Amino acid sequence: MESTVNALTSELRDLRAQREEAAAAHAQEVRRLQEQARDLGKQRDSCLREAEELRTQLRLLEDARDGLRRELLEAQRKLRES
Amino acid sequence: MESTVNALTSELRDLRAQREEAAAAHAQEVRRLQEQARDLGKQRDSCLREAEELRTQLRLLEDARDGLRRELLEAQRKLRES
Repeated sequence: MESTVNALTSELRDLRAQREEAAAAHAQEVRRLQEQARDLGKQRDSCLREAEELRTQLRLLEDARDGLRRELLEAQRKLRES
Repeated sequence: MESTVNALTSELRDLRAQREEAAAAHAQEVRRLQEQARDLGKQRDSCLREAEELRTQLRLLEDARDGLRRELLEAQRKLRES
């Protein structure tokens, strides 16, 4: 019965080696995807900070532009009435 | 012995079942992590788009502000010469 026992043990050890190597490859892929997520989240939060500062500057610039538009129209009124 | 052959046959059925279950579990976990990376990447991209749009508006409105200020000064000058 030695050959049958050897054949079954061979199959069991094949499966154990396959399992160990599949686990190693899976751990590598999981770590890669986890770090990808952490880094995309950091890029996102950083851009969010930049966009907040740009929005602040745009609010102030929009207000300044609007006031100069207003004042030009008033100056042109005075030119007409003159 | 029949006890050793049947023990190995039983262990083999269990290990093959575990291999199939693990392959599906690994695929599910990777799929979940890949979706997380896609979610975070879309969040990052949307912020990048907003930042680009803000930078565009800032350039357009600085041009407009500066021109209006020049034309306000010139309209005031014309009124003094009127």
